[PDB]
Amino acid sequence: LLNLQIPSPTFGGSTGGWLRAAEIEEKYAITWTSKKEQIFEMPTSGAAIMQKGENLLYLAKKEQCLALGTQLRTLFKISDYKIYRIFPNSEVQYLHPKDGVFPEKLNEGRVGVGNIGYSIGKNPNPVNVKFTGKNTF
Amino acid sequence: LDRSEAADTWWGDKDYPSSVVLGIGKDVPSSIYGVTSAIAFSVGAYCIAQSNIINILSGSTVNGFYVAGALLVPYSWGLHVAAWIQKQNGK
Amino acid sequence: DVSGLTPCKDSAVFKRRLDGSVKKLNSRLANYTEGTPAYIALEQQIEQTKARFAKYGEKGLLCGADGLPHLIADGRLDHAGEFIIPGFGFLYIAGWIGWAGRSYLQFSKKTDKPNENEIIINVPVALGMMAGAFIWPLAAWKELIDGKLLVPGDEITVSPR
Amino acid sequence: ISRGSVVRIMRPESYWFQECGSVATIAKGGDRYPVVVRFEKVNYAGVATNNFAMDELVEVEAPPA
Amino acid sequence: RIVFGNDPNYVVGDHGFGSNFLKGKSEAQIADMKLKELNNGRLAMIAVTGMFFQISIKGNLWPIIDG
Amino acid sequence: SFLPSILTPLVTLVFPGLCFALFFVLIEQDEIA
Amino acid sequence: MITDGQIFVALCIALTAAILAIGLGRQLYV
Amino acid sequence: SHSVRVYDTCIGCTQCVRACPCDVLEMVPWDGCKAGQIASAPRAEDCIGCKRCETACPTDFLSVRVYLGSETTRSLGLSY
Amino acid sequence: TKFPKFSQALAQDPATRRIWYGIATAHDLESHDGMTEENLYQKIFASHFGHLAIIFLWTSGNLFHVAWQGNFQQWVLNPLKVKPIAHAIWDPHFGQSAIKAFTRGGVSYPVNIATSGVYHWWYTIGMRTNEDLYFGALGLLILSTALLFAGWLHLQPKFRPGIAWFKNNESRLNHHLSGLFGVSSLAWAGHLIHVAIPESRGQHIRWNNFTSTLPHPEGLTPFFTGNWGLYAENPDTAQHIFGTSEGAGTAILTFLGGFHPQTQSMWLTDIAHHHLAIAVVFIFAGHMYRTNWGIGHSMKEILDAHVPPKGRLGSGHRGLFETITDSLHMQLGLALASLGVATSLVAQHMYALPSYAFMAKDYVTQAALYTHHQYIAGFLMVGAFAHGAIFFVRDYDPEVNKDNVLARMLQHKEAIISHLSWVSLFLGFHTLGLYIHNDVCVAFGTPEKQILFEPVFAQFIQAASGKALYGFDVLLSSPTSVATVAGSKIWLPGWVEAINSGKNSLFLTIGPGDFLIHHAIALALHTTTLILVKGALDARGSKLMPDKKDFGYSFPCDGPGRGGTCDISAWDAFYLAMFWMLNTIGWVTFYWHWKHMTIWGGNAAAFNESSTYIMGWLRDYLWLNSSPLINGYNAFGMNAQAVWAWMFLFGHLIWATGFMFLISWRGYWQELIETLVWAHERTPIANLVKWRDKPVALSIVQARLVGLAHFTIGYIFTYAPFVIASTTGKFS
Ligand code: CLA
Ligand SMILES: CC(=O)O[C@H]1CC(C)(C)C(=C=C/C(C)=C/C=C/C(C)=C/C=C/C=C(C)/C=C/C=C(\C)C(=O)C[C@@]23O[C@]2(C)C[C@@H](O)CC3(C)C)[C@](C)(O)C1
Ligand SMILES: CC1=C(/C=C/C(C)=C/C=C/C(C)=C/C=C/C=C(C)/C=C/C=C(C)/C=C/C2=C(C)CCCC2(C)C)C(C)(C)CCC1
Ligand SMILES: CC1=C(/C=C/C(C)=C/C=C/C(C)=C/C=C/C=C(C)/C=C/C=C(C)/C=C/C2=C(C)CCCC2(C)C)C(C)(C)CCC1
Repeated sequence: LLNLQIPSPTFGGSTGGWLRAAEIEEKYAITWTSKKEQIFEMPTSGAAIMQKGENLLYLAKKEQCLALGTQLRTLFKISDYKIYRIFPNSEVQYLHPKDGVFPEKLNEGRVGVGNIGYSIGKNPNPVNVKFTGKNTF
Repeated sequence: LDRSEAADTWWGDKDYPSSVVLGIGKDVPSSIYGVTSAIAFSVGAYCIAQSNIINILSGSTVNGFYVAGALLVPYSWGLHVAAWIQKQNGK
Repeated sequence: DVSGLTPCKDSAVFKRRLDGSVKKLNSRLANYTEGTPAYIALEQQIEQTKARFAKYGEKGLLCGADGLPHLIADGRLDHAGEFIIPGFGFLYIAGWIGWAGRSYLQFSKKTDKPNENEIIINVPVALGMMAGAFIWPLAAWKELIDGKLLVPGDEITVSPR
Repeated sequence: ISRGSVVRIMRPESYWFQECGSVATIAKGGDRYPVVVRFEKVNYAGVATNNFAMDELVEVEAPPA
Repeated sequence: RIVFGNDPNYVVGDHGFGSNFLKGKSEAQIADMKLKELNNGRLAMIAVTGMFFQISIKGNLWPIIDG
Repeated sequence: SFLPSILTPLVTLVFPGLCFALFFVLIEQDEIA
Repeated sequence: MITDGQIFVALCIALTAAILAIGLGRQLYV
Repeated sequence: SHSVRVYDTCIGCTQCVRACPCDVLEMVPWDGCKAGQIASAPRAEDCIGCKRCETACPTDFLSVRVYLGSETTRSLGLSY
Repeated sequence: TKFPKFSQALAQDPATRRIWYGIATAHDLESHDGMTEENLYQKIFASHFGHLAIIFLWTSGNLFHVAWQGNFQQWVLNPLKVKPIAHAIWDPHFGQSAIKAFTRGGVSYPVNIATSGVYHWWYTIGMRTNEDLYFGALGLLILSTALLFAGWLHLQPKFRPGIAWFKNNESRLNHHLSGLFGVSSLAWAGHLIHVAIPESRGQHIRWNNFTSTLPHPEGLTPFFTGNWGLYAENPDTAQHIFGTSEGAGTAILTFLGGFHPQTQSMWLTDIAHHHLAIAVVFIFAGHMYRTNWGIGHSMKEILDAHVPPKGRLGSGHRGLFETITDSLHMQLGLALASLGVATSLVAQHMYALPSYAFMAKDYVTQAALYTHHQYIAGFLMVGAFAHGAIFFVRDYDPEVNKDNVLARMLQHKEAIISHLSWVSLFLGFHTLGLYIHNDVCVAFGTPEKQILFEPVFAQFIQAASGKALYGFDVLLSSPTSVATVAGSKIWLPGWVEAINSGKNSLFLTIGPGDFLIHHAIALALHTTTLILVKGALDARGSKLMPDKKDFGYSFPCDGPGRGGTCDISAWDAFYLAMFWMLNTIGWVTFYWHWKHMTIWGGNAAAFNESSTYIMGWLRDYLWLNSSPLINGYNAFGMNAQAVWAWMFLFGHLIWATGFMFLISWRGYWQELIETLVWAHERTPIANLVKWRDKPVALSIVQARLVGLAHFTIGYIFTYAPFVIASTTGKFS
C-alpha cells in the first residue's frame, strides 16, 4: 500500500502539525513525485522543499491533503499525488484518486450515490415525514 | 367529538348552504322562520326600549323579563339568516 | 377653542415667550457697539423674531398652556392650512416625482441598453419626463383605465408559497 | 416551445418563475430538460440562462417572421 | 406499592389482612361475601355522609343521640 | 433565627456544587459497552 | 409570629414535595 | 455526517467536483444529460459542509445540495 | 447512553457542542429520537403538572417569607407609611455599614422592601395576620405536593391518557370554560362576599365561623324570592374607612362604579358583582359544544361550513380544524397571542383602575407591576409569532389547506410584507422627522416653530368616556346625551367624578408629547410585526431559498453562495424581532414612567413641555432621575439603593457583553480555540489533564442565542434598578 520509508520534504518544523489526535484517531499521508527539488508552501504555516523524485508528507486532515494536492497541481503540475489515511493500528486506506483518476474525469466504473430522480423542489413536506425516521431528501 | 363524527357541511361551490348547517332547525319552514324572526326582533326591541330608553335602567328595580327578550335580537338575526337559507334551499 | 386651547393673540404665555426672546437678544446685544455688522445683524434677529411672533398671532394658531402653537389635524376646515393644504401640496409633488421616475423607467427599458441607461441618465428625455409628470393624476387615471399601470398578477415572480 | 420564441417559466423553484424568457436552443433525444431559456434578468448566482422542460414553459409570443 | 405495582396475581381488595377465613368457603360463597362487604360499604358511605351533615347543621341524629 | 445561617450556605454552595459535580460526571459517562 | 414548630412542619411538607419532585423527574426521564 | 444529494437538473459541468475540497463528489455516467455525466457523492462521510459545490453550481437552483446533519470529527474538521 | 439520549446524533457528536445542543433541545420533544404522538402528549401532560407545582411552590414561598420575615401585621395598621418587607437578607459579604443601611422597615435585621404589591393584594382580599399567610403557604405546599403526585401518576401504564382523549377538543373547551373560568370566578365572588367585604367592613370571618356568619342580614331569601336589589341596597358610604365598621354598609353586590374614596381603589362589592356576572356568562358559554349528549356544536362542522359566497375567502375555513387539532405549535401560538394580549390588558388596566387598597399611593409597586407585565406581554407576543412560524415550517399541509383562508395568507404574503414595510417606513420617517424638527427648533432657541399635533381623536374618546376639560361635549360629556341619561342611575354618578377628578391615573390628560410617543409606539409595533410576519411567511421558502422547509426552522445559513445567506432561517427573524420587542416595550415603559413621575410630583408641565423633543427626553427623564440610583454608593458612603446601583452597572455589563457574541462570529473564535488547544496540549504538567469533549467555538445559532440572551438580560437588569430606585428615591 504505502512504503512508509519514502524521503520527506526538507522542512524546519512548525507548530501547525498534528497534536495528540492524529496518533490516536487517524493521520493522513500524501505521496507524490517531483522532477526538480523545489520550494513549496505547506498547508500548515511554513515553506518546505520537496525533494527530487519521490516525496512523502504527513498531515492531520483530508482537507489539508486535498489543499496540498491542488497546490501541487496548479503550481508545479504534479498530478501523481496520492493520499492515504493511516489509522493507529497502521491500517492504510488509499483515498483520493480511488479509481486511479481524479473525480473530474469520467469513468464507467463509478456508480451513482445520492442521486435523486426528480427536481429539487419536489421533495415531501416535513408534515408528511413527521413522526418518522426519514427526511425530506 | 371525533373528526369522523361530523357531517360534510362545506358549500363553497354552491350558491347557498345546505339545511344541515341549521342543526335541529334544518326541517323548519322558511315562512315560520321569517315570521318568528320578525316577532322576536319586535319583542326584543320593545324589551330593550322599556328597560333602558323609556325607563332609565335603575339598579334597585330591573324587571328581568325585559333582560330576557333582549337576547332575542341575536336570536332574530339567526332566525332571519335561517329563513333566507331555507328559502334558497326550497325547504 | 377646540380641546381647551385658545388663540395665540390672547395668550399671556405666548406674549411672555415673545418678551423673553426679545430680552435675551437685547442682552446679548450689550457686547457690541452701535453700527457694527454684529449689531445690525442682531437688530435683524430681533425684527425677525417679532415678525414671526406677530405672524403666528395673526395666522390664528391655537396656543396651549405651554404657550406654543398647537396644530389640529382632524379635518376641520377652520385649521385647513395646518395639514390639509400642505398635505395636498405634498401629495401632488410626490406623485410628480414618482410619475417622472416611472415614466423614465418605462422609456429606459425599451432602450437597447437599459442597464447603462439607469446609471447614465439620458437627460434630454429625462427632463421631458419631469416636465410631463405635471399632469400625473390624469395620466395615472388614464393608464389605470387602459390597464397599463398595473402588471397582472401572474407575470411577476412570486416565491414558492 | 420553439427557437426564437418568448416563453413564461412555470417551474415553482425558478428565480424567473412566472417571467418571460427567450428560447435559445431545444435539445433532441435525451435532455430531460431540453429547452434552453435565456433571460436578461440575472439570478442571485449571476447566470442569465437555464434549462427547462416542455411542460414548465408556456407559449406567449411566437418567434418573428 | 401493591396499589401502584404491576403485580398480576393481585386481587382487588386482597391485602391479606384476615384472609384466613376465606380458605374454608367456596367461590360462590366468596363472591357472596365480597358482595355483602361491598353493599355494606356502599350503604355506609352514604350514611356517614348524612350523619356528618346532621351533626353539623342540627347537632344531633334523629333516632339516637338525643343531644 | 438560625435557619438562614444553617440553610443558605447549605442550599447555595454545597447543594449546587454537588449538582454541578453530578451533572458533569453524568454527561461524561460513556456508552454502555 | 410564626413559630419554630410551624417552620419545621412546613419544612417537612417541603421535603415531601422534594421527594415527589424527584420521582416525577425520574418518571419523566424514563 | 452531512447528506449530499444530486438532482436530475444537473448538466454535467463538473464544477462542483472542482470546487470540492474533500473529494466527496465525482462524475459518473448518465443518460439524461447531453454531456453524459452526472455528479454523485459516494464519500459523503468526508463532507465538511462549506457548500463550495453549491456556490459553483450554475443551475437556476442547485442540482447539488448539501443538508447539514450529525457532526463528527471529520465534519467539524478538527485537527485535534 | 450519552447525555443526549433523546438525540443519537448529538450523542455521537465528539465536541463540546453536544452539551449545549442537548440542553437547548431537551424540551423540543417533537424532534426527539423514537418519539410517537401519544408519548409526546403524555410527556407534555406530565411537564404541565410539574410546571403547575412550581408555580404553587413559588406562591407558597412568597407567602411564607412574608409571614416569617415580613412586617405584615405592622403594615396593616399603617399601610401608607410602613414599607412592606419582602424577605430578610443573609450575606456574609455585607459590611457593618451595609447591615445598618439595609436595616429598615421597623425591624432589627437587614431586609428587602417588597415592590410586588403582594401586601396590598393580601390586605384587600382579607389577610390580617401572619398566621393566615402561613396557613395559605401550607395549603399551597400541599397543592404542589398533590400536583407532583398527579404528574408522576399520569405517566404510569394504567393511568396514561390516550391520544383521542387528548384531542377531545369539545369536552376540554366546555370544561375549561364552564368550570375553570366560570366556576372558579364564581368561587372568587363567593370568597369576596363571604370574607373580603366583611373584613373591609370590620368583621373577622375565618374557617371557624364562616358557616355561622351570614354574608347578608337577609340571607338567601332575597335571592330565592327574586328581590335581588336588596343586595345592592345600602352601599358603602363615601366616609367609609377601609377595615373599620364606621361608615360601612350592608350591600354585597353593587354597581356604584368609580373608586373607594379613602383607598382610591374599586369597590369590593363592585368586584364581587363583576366576578359573579362573568362567572354566569362563562358557565353559559361552556355549554356550547357537543360532548356525549346530543345537544351542542361541532367545531369541525362550524369551521367547514363557514365559507363566504363566491369564494371571497377562497374555500373558507375548511381544514383549519384538522390543522389546529393536529399541530400543537398552532395551538401554542394562539394561546401565547391571547395571553400576551391579556397581559398587555392587565398592565394597561391595573394603573388606570386600581383594585387593591392603597396601591395608588404606592408609586414603586405600580411602576414595577406595569413594567413587569408589559415586558411579559412582549415576550408572549414574540413567542406566539415564533410558534406560528414553527407551525408553518413544520406542521403546515398545503394539501389539507388547498385554497384555505390560511393558504391565501401565503398567497399574498408579498403584498402583506410590502404594506407592513410601507407603514413602518412612513411612521418612522415622519415621527423621527417631527422629533428632529422639534429638537432643532428648541436648540436654536425658538420653540414656537415646533410641529405640535394635538391628539384630537384620543381626546375625543376621553370626552366620550366622560372627560370634560377638553370641552368637546360629546356623549357622556354632554349632559343632554341619551347615553348619559341611560347610564345616569347605575354607574355614571361615580364614574364621572372618578374620571374628572385630577388626582387619578384614570384617562390621563394628553398632548403633543402623547401624540408623538404614540406614533413612535405604532412604528415599533408595526416594525416588530413586520419582522415576525415576514419570518413566519418566508419560513417555508423564499426566492433566495425555495427549499427552506427542508432545512427546517433554525439552521445557520445556506453558505456564501448566491451573494450570502446570513439570517435566513426564520429563527433569525425571532432573533431580530426580539430586539424590536425590547425597543418597543422600552419606549412604552419610558413613556409611562416619565408621564407618571411628573404627575406624582405635580409637575406635569415638565412632561408637556420637554417630551416634545429627544433632548428633553434624554435630559429631564434619564439624566435627571438617574442621580438617586448612581448615588446609591459613592466615595463618601452607601445607602439602601447600593444594591440597585450595583445592578444597574451589572445589567450594563451584561448588555455590553451580548454585543461580543452579536458582532464577532465563529471563525475567529474557532481559530483562537485551536491555538489554545495547541498551547494546552504542548505545555508540560498541564497536558496530563486532558479534556474528553474536544473544545470548539460556539455554533452560529448557539452564539446568536447567547448574545440575544445577554442583550435581553442586561436590558431588564439595567432598567429594573432604574425604574425602582429612582421612584423610591424621589417618592414621586
Ligand atoms: C346570579 C347572579 C347575579 C346576581 C345575584 C345579581 C344581582 C344583581 N344584579 Mg345582576 N347581573 C348578572 C348576574 C347577577 N346579578 C349578570 C350575568 C349580568 C349581565 C352581565 C348582570 C347585569 C346587571 C346589571 C347591569 C345590573 C345588575 C344589577 C343587579 C341587582 C338587581 C338585579 C335584579 O333585581 O334582577 C332581578 C332579575 C331576576 C330575578 C331574573 C333574571 C333572569 C335572567 C335575565 C336570565 C337570563 C340570563 C342570561 C342568559 C345571562 C347572560 C346575560 C344577558 C342578559 C346578556 C342585583 C345586585 C343592578 C345593580 O346592582 O345596579 C346597581 C344593575 O344595574 N345586574
Ligand atoms: C385482627 C382483626 O380484627 O382482624 C379482622 C379481620 C377482618 C377480615 C377485617 C375482620 C372483619 C370484619 C370487620 C372489620 C367488620 C366490621 C364491620 C362494621 C364496623 C360494619 C359497619 C357497618 C355500618 C353501616 C352499614 C352503617 C349504616 C348506617 C345507616 C344506613 C344509618 O344508620 C342511617 C342513619 O345514620 C343516618 C345517616 C342519620 C340518622 O338520622 C338515622 C340513621 C341512624 C338511621 C375480622 C375477621 O372480624 C377480624
Ligand atoms: C426540621 C424537621 C426535620 C428536618 C427537615 C429537613 C431536613 C428539611 C429539608 C427540606 C428541604 C431541603 C426541602 C427541599 C425542597 C425542595 C423542593 C420542594 C423542590 C422542588 C422541585 C421541583 C418542583 C422541580 C421540578 C422540576 C424541575 C425544575 C426539573 C425537572 C422536572 C421537574 C418538573 C421535576 C425532621 C424531618 C428531621 C423532623 C421534623 C422537623
Ligand atoms: C404567524 C401565525 C400565527 C400567529 C399569529 C399571531 C401571533 C397573531 C396575533 C394577533 C393579535 C395579537 C391580534 C389582536 C387583535 C385584536 C383585535 C382585533 C381587537 C379588537 C377590539 C375590538 C373589536 C374592540 C371594540 C370595542 C369594544 C368592545 C368596547 C370599547 C370600544 C371598542 C371599539 C374599543 C398562528 C399561531 C395563528 C399560526 C398561523 C401563523
